[PDB]
Amino acid sequence: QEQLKESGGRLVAPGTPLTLTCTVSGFDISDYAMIWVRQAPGKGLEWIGIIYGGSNKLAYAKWAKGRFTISRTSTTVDLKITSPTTEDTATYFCARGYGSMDGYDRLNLWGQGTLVTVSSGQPKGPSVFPLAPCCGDTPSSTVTLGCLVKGYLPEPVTVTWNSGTLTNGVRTFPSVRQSSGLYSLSSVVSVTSSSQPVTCNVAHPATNTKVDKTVA
Amino acid sequence: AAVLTQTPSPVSAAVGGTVTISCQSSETVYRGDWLSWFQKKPGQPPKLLIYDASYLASGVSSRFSGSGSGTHFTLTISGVQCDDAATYYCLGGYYDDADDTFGGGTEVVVKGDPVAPTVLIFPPAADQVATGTVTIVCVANKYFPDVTVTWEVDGTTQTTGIENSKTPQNSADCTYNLSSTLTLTSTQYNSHKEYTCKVTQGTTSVVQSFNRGDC
Repeated sequence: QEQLKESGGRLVAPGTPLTLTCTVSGFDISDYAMIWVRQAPGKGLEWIGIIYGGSNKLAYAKWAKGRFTISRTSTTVDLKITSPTTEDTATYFCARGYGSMDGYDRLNLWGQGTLVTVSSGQPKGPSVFPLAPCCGDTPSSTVTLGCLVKGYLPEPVTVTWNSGTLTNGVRTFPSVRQSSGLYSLSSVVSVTSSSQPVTCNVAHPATNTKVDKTVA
Repeated sequence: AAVLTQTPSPVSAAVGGTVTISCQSSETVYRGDWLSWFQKKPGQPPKLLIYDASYLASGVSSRFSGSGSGTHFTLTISGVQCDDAATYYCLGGYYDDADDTFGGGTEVVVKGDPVAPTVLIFPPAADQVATGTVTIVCVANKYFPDVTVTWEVDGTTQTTGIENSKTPQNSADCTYNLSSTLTLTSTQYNSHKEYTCKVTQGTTSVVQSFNRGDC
């Protein structure tokens, strides 16, 4: 099984250098080429650079102008962002191409990506608030509950329900960044009124925050 | 400087129908055919659909086909499914790898059956009020086509403090869900009685309210 996995995305202040790593498994980097790409929130995909596993060939996008350095080890390829600016906030993906020497094609293997955030703010774990409806006179056999996950930095957080055992129809909305620099999102779930209570489990790896909120 | 231009976003396609989008390069791609197409959904990596203009990627449905050469290329999706709702990117490859570049993307919106949303509203719990800032959350569930959201507080339209966030289309029924939040200070919040969220879908509106002090 051929796989790629990127790591090292984290929060940095502008100007603070950052190195991302793509770890390969099930094939040899020397037989292929490896390409870095990113996507800033709201913007499109953007090709950054390429390293050929078989040669001394390596190129950066014309616009890079020394903004990035790419290198390898025996099982990884790396991307260093030499002096990050807020514009480099993005998810970075690693991709394998065919053609080890000079000439590449067919980018058919991709990692899940790693998330880089460039900001002058300090990391901050989320506050978690239960969302329950006001409730009317005609009782329902079903109810929709939720959790508001507010004021965290950097993305991402994960939200589960009842430790993963409640998933049917869950809606977790895309995060939005407030003018504070912090992010918020909500997640809601519908369940029979008889099955309550229901607990949202929120985790924020960047601060190793884990919070459960039982919604009443 | 090699520039790729794709069909303007969004493109609408009916379920079961055919849609063709295009990509035009300001100069010839390598060998006249180095042009790859990718599907991109939020939270997921790019997925190769077509490479070298017209070759179907392994394991990809033949409902996807690409054509073109030189500087103009198309991607055609037939038998369109809700699962196809995504942004599609072309990637032009040139003699010098340093010139390689993606187009700006074409978002394909898949047209299912229209459905009015059911709307929910969530007052702030006691613990949020104590922080001095509150968030009132309105949710529009399971709807199509797009909606607009209006907040009214004690009969007065709100113009600030609102943020909206929309899920991708459901891969089975093409519907969206939407979150709309109104943020206020705890004292502002305590100065009003009636909070209303209004979700409008053309000539249809769905309205949901609560009165602070009934919960």
